[PDB]
Amino acid sequence: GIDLRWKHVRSSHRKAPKSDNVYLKLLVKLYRFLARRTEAPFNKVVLRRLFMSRINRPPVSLSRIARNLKNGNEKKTVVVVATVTDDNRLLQVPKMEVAALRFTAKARARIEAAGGRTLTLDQLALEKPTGANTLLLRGPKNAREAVKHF
Amino acid sequence: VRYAATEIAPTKSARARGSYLRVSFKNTRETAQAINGWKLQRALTFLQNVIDKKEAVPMRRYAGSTGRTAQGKQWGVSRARWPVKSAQFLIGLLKNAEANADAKGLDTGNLIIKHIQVNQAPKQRRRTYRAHGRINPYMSNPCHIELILTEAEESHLSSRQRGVRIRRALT
Amino acid sequence: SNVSADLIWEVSRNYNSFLVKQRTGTFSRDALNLTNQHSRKHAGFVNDKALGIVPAEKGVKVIAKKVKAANKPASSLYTVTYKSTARKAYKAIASQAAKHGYRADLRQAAVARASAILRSQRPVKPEPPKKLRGAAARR
Amino acid sequence: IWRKWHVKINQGQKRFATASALAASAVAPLLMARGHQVSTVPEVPLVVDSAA
Amino acid sequence: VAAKKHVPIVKKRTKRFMRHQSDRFKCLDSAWRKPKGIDNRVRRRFKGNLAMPSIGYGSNKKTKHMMPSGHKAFLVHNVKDVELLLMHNRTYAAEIAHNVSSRKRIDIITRAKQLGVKVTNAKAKV
Amino acid sequence: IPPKPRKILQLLRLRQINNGVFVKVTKATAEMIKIVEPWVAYGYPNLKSVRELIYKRGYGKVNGQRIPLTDNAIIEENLGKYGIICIEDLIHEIFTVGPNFKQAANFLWPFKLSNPNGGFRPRKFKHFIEGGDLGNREEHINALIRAMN
RNA sequence: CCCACCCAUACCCCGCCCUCAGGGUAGAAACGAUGCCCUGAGGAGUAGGCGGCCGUGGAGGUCAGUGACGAAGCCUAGGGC
RNA sequence: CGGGACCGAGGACCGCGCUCUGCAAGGAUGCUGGCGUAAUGGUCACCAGCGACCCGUCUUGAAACACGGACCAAGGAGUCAA
RNA sequence: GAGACCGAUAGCGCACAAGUAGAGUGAUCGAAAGAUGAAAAGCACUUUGAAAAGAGGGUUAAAUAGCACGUGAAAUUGUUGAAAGGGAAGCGCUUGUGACCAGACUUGCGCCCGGCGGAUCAUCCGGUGUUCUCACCGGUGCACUCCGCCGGGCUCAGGCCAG
Repeated sequence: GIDLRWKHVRSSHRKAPKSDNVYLKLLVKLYRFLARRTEAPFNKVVLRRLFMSRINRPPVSLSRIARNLKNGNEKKTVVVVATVTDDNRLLQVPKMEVAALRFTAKARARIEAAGGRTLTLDQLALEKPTGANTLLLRGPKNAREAVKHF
Repeated sequence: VRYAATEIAPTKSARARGSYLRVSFKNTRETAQAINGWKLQRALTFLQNVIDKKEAVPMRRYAGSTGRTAQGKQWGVSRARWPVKSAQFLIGLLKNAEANADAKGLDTGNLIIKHIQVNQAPKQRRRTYRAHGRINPYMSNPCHIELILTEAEESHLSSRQRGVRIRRALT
Repeated sequence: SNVSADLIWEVSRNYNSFLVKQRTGTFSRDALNLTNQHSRKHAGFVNDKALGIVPAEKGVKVIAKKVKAANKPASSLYTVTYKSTARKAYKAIASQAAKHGYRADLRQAAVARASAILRSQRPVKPEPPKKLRGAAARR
Repeated sequence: IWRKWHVKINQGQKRFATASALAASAVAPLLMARGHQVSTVPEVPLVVDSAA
Repeated sequence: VAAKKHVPIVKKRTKRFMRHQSDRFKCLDSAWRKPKGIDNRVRRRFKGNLAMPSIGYGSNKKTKHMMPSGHKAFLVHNVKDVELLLMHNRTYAAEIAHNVSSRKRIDIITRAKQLGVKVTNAKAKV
Repeated sequence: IPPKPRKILQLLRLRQINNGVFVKVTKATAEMIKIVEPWVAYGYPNLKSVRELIYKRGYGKVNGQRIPLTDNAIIEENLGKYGIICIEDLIHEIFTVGPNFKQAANFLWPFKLSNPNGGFRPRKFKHFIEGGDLGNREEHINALIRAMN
């Protein structure tokens, strides 16, 4: 016998999505290839967040994007691996280039009306395969009723 | 109807049977086992002797707490009895089979009991009254009987083995 | 667009009507499936370029997908019957499988399937009689 | 009898599923994978003239 | 035809795993059941008792589901079913299903002879 | 086993019976070994014991894995920054206790020895000076290593 | 006190199973990528927790499925996984 | 330098090497004989050597006590709603 | 009029002369129990028995369906065959004996000769289709070229146990 005071630890992170979305499966295959064949940490972060569940992908609004676009970030490509929502409190949308998992209809319309560009994550992989000149944004994770009641 | 001994052809044999016969299955089993494999005339004479209490049927399986007699010494036992009713039923069946053989044209004097078998019939359900207002079964255990009478009647060796055999045949 | 060979494979990889699943393996009834095995490489109905071989009365009949007629099933198959020497059939099949970059990964399987069909079209030899063995079977 | 026999589905999800099925009906490999005999069909989706 | 060359087929255990006390009770089938009693000697693995099945008895991955000839069985119901084994005559053998009639069995056997596919139960219904 | 000897054996990487390790003799290690004396036999190995242990049962720890020392490229890939490029350099470092003894001895996976050919003394769990096998047996550890390797 | 010897599921070497971990695999001659290839370690278990599979009655789809040239059921010191 | 035992995983080449026309160097080949069938192998029944308490259930820390079980077939117990 | 309900120990207590038969002074309590076969063709006639029935012999597609009736499991029993047994049997590991069996194998592929039977040999021309350079079809082969078959010879690979 071998005395094992310590225990070998099985993985406590997602290795694959629980979702059955076929397009998400194709995106996961593409970003698995990118994370394997590139040095860019952006690709690994994007792959890991593609694995994530919905409460771990809180929505990001246009006002949050506009806040993070200030101070030299106006020309960077905004990357969100959640839903980009519209904020009607923001009356003037700045010109921006946003790549997201999905957009609401009003957010897409307001970005295109302000003159920015809307992309999917496979288009982001085509144009910035190393994540160059990107601004990676996450939504407020703790802004949930369950988290308030914890 | 299908008899249990299916290997016996019907052309040179005689058969008889009886069903739902209200006679003791255990006593009938002992009597049939006593006359199993015998000649027909010897079996008939023995069963008449059983009725007349001159020859006894040895009790072998269904024999618990029965009596003893001097007539079991012919069979090498001490427990033997005289099941008259079983003997009468078996005499009737054996005589029916003898008549069947005579109709078929077989020689009666050379016939042997090749197959004889007693099976349990469905039980007759009477009731008896016991103490304290209780009712118990008082059942009869009848039997089916069937009987059939018939007439009394160097390869792949090794090369060394082959060479040894050839040399031993030569010398 | 919304439709591709990868998308069709994701849709039909767990179940389709050509699937034959048993304990010892998963087979496919697809006419465009060389080796009749369930995989993305051999899923001919899934793939944009695909080959299938069926027996003819004499020789083989090879079907290939036309890429510009994927929405026209009546005119989507390029069909050639090879009823000649087996070497000529193998040469032509390898040519349409490898020379112009049309599924070069399938040329071994295609030549093997043509060889199997042409081999099956030979007369069968009479089997030796069954040898009875032992005691109960021999007597 | 007061078991839940019926299922309430969002109308948007119903319309999504109907649109997805309509898009899948235009893919000729999916017709063969669902078991339809469409080898002699001249074009998918098959449109016949309304005069007929 | 002869099977594809393979490593020798090793069975770690050929005896079945008999259920405890099924030899003594006729209402107990011999099919294996794990004893869940806290004081059970088979469950506690006292020596001289019945063995318990476990993953250590598992067969070699290269020879799993191989019959002694080296083929894997594939159940077939008709000629089109047996024609799926056209490319796999060195690895797969055909087992005709039990509810196939004698004429269809004759057709299946003839087609499998043409394809060079071994039939495991070719002598039946003849 | 009490928790303090259990912890000392864990820190010495003696997690299994007939596991063996090389230790540089300091006071800080000598007191530990003196505490775990009821479970260990230890001594002063010679060059033959060192080289035969490393040649026959030498396994390096590479990325957490136990890799046999069958080529000098493995030793150069894992210990080359300390000047150890071959198995003879590793043996020299272990035997002479060089400046990189910690790295060499920790690179060596704990040696998994067999039971001794010839067995132990009749009462195994007594001290060596009392006729048993436990404790410091000094240069007599080479006979045990020869029987066990 | 000394020499030799006996054997545990303990220790050493080798095979096989499973689990865990670490790597490789697309201008695809390309894959049940839910696959395959390489390397290492580990294996008792009540209460309790989790995962994967097997089986039964019924429903949708599918296999152009089986069947009076014999379906289902039942018996079987006959076999295969 | 002898004598013996057990094993042969892998499956084009690639590597580290050496005594370098080649090799014992990232895992067995070569030669030969008998047989080609119940001979090997398997299943069943029995003898033989060794091994081996009757199952739940309850109790406490555990045993013992106690309780259930003559046998077989069919039902037979964490479900539905808010 | 219907059902992702139940399928005769289920579903109403009741698929049947069921709120019946039966029980209780009474109020009330309250079962069990479906299926030969397509068609009775439900066994003429002979024979043995007092009879019940038995045996022949018909009827049927089948009586291995005989108003005990579709199928006919287990407990339990009879006969036959095999075996064991000096105060329990049963079970595990491993041989042995006896009995009974599943596979595997029967030859394949490739060269060199000889004999047949045919020209879907190579090239070129035209047409057509294609993945746009690859193929198919018709003409040309005039037999040192292709394709099958039959006789020999040779190499290699082939089943079981062994040295």
